[PDB]
Amino acid sequence: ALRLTEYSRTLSGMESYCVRAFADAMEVIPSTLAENAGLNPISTVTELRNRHAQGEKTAGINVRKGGISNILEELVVQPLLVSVSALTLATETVRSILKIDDVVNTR
Amino acid sequence: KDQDRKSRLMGLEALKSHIMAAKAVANTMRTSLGPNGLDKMMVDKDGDVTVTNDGATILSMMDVDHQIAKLMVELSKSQDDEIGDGTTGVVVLAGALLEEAEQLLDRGIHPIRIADGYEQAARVAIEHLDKISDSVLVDIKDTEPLIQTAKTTLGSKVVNSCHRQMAEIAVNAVLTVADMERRDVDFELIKVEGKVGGRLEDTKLIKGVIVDKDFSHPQMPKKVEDAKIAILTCPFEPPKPKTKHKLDVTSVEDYKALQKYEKEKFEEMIQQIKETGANLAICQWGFDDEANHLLLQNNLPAVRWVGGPEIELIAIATGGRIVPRFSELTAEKLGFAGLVQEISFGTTKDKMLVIEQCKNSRAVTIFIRGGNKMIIEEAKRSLHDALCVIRNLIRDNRVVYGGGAAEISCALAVSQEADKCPTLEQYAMRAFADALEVIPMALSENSGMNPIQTMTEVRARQVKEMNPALGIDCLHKGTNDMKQQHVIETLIGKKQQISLATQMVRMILKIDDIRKPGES
Amino acid sequence: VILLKEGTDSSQGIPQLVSNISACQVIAEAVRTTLGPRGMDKLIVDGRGKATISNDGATILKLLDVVHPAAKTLVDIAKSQDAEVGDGTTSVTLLAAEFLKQVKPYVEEGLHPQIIIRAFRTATQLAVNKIKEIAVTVKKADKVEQRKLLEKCAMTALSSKLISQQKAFFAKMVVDAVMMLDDLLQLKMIGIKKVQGGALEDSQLVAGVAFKKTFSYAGFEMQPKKYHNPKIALLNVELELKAEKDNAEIRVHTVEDYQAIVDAEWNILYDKLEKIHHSGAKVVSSKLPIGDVATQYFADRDMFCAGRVPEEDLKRTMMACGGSIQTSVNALSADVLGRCQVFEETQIGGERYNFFTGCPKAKTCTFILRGGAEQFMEETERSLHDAIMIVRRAIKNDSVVAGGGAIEMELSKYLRDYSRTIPGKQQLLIGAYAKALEIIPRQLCDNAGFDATNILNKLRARHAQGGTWYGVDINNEDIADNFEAFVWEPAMVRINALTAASEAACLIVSVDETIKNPR
Repeated sequence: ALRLTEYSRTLSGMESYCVRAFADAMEVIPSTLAENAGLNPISTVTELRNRHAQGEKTAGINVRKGGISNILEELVVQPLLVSVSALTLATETVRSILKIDDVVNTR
Repeated sequence: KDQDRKSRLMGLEALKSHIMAAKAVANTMRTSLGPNGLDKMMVDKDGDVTVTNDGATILSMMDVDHQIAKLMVELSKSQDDEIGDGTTGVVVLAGALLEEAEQLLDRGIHPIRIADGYEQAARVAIEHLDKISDSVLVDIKDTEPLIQTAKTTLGSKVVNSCHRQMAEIAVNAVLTVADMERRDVDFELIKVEGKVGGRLEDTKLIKGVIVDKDFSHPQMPKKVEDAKIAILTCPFEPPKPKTKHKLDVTSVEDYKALQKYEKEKFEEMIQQIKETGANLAICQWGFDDEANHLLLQNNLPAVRWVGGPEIELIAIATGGRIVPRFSELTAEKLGFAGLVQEISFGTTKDKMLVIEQCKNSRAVTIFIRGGNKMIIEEAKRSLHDALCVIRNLIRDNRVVYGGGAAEISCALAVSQEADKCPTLEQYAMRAFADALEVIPMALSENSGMNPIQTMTEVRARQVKEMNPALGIDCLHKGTNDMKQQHVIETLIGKKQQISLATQMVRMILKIDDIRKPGES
Repeated sequence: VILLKEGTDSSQGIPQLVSNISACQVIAEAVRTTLGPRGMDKLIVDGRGKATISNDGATILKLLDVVHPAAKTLVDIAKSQDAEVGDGTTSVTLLAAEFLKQVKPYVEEGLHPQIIIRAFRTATQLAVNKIKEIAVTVKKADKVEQRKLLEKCAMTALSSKLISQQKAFFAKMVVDAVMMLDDLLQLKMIGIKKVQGGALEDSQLVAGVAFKKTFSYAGFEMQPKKYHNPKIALLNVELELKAEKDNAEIRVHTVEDYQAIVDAEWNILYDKLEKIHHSGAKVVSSKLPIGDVATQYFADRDMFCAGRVPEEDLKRTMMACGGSIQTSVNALSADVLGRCQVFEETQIGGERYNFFTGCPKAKTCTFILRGGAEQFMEETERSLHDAIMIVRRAIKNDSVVAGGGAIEMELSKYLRDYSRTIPGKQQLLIGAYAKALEIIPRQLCDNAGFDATNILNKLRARHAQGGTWYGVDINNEDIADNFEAFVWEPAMVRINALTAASEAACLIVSVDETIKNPR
C-alpha cells in the first residue's frame, strides 16, 4: 500500500485515483489483525507505515505478544505463492464483477 | 426559562448536521468561482432584481437562519479588507475541508485532533508558497508592470470591454493618496461614484471630493483659479430656519419696513465674502433671486442645496472646516483647491460639482459613466478588489502564479510531509491535500471540461515536465503555464485563503452543540 | 369525587430518589466536555438571537435556567463556589453528580439513604486530612526568585497553543502585569484590549488604562497630547453639535429672535464646553460622541477631548485616576477630576490610542493584543486570563498540590485501602466514593482526544509505586509528573471543591418526597 501510492503520483489520467484506491484497500488486512489482537486498528496501521518507510518488511503485527515487533524474530513467515495468488485471483474477480451491466433470466 | 420546545442538537450527529449545513453554502458558491462561473439571480425584499457573480455580494444577500451558516457569512467582512476577489475560493476551500472531515469522523478520530492536523498542514502549505513566489517591483518602483496586472482582474467582470483604460486610473489614484514606500493605503480616502449615461471608457480621475449639485445661479463664474472656499451650514441672506420661514406681513407698512431691514442684510453678507477674501461659497441651502443678483455683479460663484454628509466630505478634502455662522469666519477655515468647474452630462440638468486640486492630494474619487445602473454598480465592485490587488502589491510585491497552479503545487508538498508524522493527524494532512485540489477542480468544471482528466494531467506536468507550477486555462486559451497568460494573484492573498479557511474549520469542529429556545 | 391531591403532583420512596439522580446527570452532561483548557466549547442562543460561545462552566449554567427543582440545587452550589473561590464550578458540578451514579444501583437494592449520607460525611473528612499532609509549601525552595517560578507555571498553561512559540515572551508580560498590582489581588482589575494587525511580538504592556478610541471625528493637528499633570474628567454628556439628546426648538414670528435662538442652541453647547474649562480639566473622556465644533474649542484652549469611550473603560478609569463619573458638566469639580503623570496618544497599530501613566489611585493596567485576526486574539484573551489566574493564586496561597487529576488518584488509592478496614455497610459505599473521584482525570483524556483507558490504567499502576504527584499531561500523551511540570493549584481550593461536592450530594439523597402546591 505504501509503494503503490508513489507510483500513483507518477502516472497520469484516471490511473491516479484508481491505483490509489487499490492501495488504500490493502490496509484492511493489517487493520483487521490489530483489531483481533486487542489494539487500536487506526493507530497501529499509522505506526507501521512509518516503520516500513524508514525500515524494511520486518515491521509488522505480532498477535501472540499483542504488539508491534519484528516478524522474522517471532518465527512468523509465509511463502510467496500465497500472497501472489491472493492478489491475482482477487483482481480477476473484481474486474469480472465490474464488467457485468445486467443479469438476464432465461428458460 | 422557556425550556420546553427548545431546539437541541448534540452528539456525533450534531457535527454531521453542521457539516451538511456548511456544504450547502459551499456547493452553492462553487459554481460561480472563476471568470466563467455562472451568475446568481437576486430578488430583493422590495421587488428589485439584480444579477452578479461576485461572491462577497452573494453572502451579504443570503439570509440563513442556521447558526453555523451565519458564521460563514461573517468571514466575508474580514477577507474583503484584504482580497475582495477570491472570497468565494475560501468558502469553497472551507467546504472541502469539512467534506473530507466527514470520512475521518467515521474512523473514530476526535474532532480536536482533526483540527490540529489542518493547522499543522497549513503551515507547510504557507511555507511552500514562499519558495515558489517571484517578485516584480522589488528594489525598483515602476508603473509599467503594475498597470498590466490590473487589466487581468477587470477581465472577469462586465467591464472587460473598457478594462484597459480603467487600469491606469487605479494606479495613479493609489499613488496619489499614499506613497508606495509608506505601504499604508486607507480605503476611506478613496470614493467611487457614478451616474447613468455615457460609456465605461469615459471614466476619469479627479483629485478631490465630487458631489452632484448645481450652482446657485447658472451665470455664476464657472472657473475659480485661486483657492478660497467658504463652507457654511447657512445660506447668505436674512437668517431663515431649517424648515419654514413664514414671514408675517400685515400690510404695506410692514412690507416696506421689513424690506429695508432685509435690504441691509442683502448687501451685508454678500460683501462679507470679499472681507474674508473668500471666492467660492458653499452653503447648505439655496439663494433667493436677489442674493444671486448681487453675486453676478461681484463675480462670486456659489453652490446651493448642499447635502448634509456632503459638507463634511468637502471640508476634509479641501482642508477647510464647517462654519455654523458667518460670525466665526476667518482665513484659516477657508478650503483650498486648484480648480472649480461645473461639468454637465449630455442634456441632463445634474451638472455635478467638480473640485480639482490641480496637484496631488491625500484623497481621490473615481467617477464612472455607463448606460445601466446595474453595470455601474458592478463597475464599482470591479475597482474595489482592483484597489486591493494594487494595495497588496505595495505591501508585498512577491506573487504566486494563479489559475490553480498554487493550490496544486501545495498538495504535492503536504502529501510528502504526511509520512513524517507518526500519529493520527497524518490522515488530516492527507485530507488537507485533497481539499486544496477542489479549487482548481471547480475551475475546469465551470469551463465545460472533464474535471478529473484535467486535474491529474497537471499533476504529472509539475512533477515530471517542469518543477515550476503550471495552471489550468479556464478561458480556453492556447495552452497551460499561465505565466505566459499573465494570470497572477498576490502572495498575501494566498496566505489569507489558507489562514481564514483554517479558522472557520477549527471553530466549527469544536462546537458540539447549538441551543436556542422556541416560541412558547 | 373527593380527592386528596386534586391535581397535586407528588411522589416519594425509591422512584423519587432515582428520578432526581437522572436529573443531576443531565446538568453535569452539559458542562462535561468543557472541563480542561483544551475542552470543547458550547453555543447557546437567547431569545434575542445572539449566540454565546465559550467553555466557561459558570456562564453556561446561568443561561440554562432549568426548571427541575433538584437541578436548581446544583446550580446554586456553583454560585457559592464563585464567592468562596471563583473557579472550579465545572469540577464541582461534574464530580458531585458522579457520586450519585455510583450509589445508584445500591439504592435499588434496598439500602437506606441515611447510611449513604454517613459514608459521604466520614470519607470527605478523611480526604481533607490527607490533602493537608500532601500539600507542600514552596516559597524560597532551591533559592529561586519567585518571578522565575511564576513564568514557568505560565508557559505550561500556554503551551501547545497559538502563542506556544512566543509564550516565552508572553510569560514575562503576564507576571509583570500581576506584579504591578497592589497587595490586594483581583482579576477584574487588569483589562485586556485587542488590536488587529502586527505579529505577536508587537503586543505592548501598558501600565495605565488604555481604550480602543473609536473616535473618528475631526480636530486633528491640534490638542497637544503631552500633559504633565492633567485633570481627568469623566462625563457622559454629548458634545455633538446636532444631537439626539440636547437640542433647542423655539417657534417665534420675530425675525430678530431667530438670530438669538440659533445662538441659544449654540450657547447651551458653549456653556457645556465652558463648564469643563471652568474646572480646568485637560483630558475629557466622553461616552457619547463629540461633534467637530466642540473639538475646535478645546483645541484652542490647549485641552484634549475624546468621545465614544465604553462605560466599562470609564469605570476602570474612575478606579484609576481617582475621580468619579459625573453625568452633567454643572457638578464637575476637582473632587471628580483625576491625575496622571504621563498622558500620550500612541499610533501603535495605526489607530489612535490613549492611555494614562502613574495615576496615584490606579490599581489597574491594560494589555494590548496583536495578531493576524480577531479569533487569534479573542481566544488568547482568555488564554492569558487563565495564566493570570495561575500567577495570582500562586502568590495568595503558597501551599499547593499537583493538578491534572494527580491529587484525585491519591485520594482514590488512600480511601480504597482504608475502606477494607471498616467492616460493615461502609465498605461498599466508601469503595464507591473513591471510584467517583476518578472521573476528573478521565474527562481530561477524552476532551484531549487521547485514549482514556490506556492512560488511566497505566496511571493507576504508577501510584502503586508510591509517586503521589503523577498525573495526565494535556500536551503529549503520556504519564508525567505535574509537580515537576509546575502544574499547581491551591490546597484550599481543592478542599472546598470536595466539601461543596459532598454537601450537594448528601442534600439530593436526603430529599424524599417532592411536594408541589398548585397555584
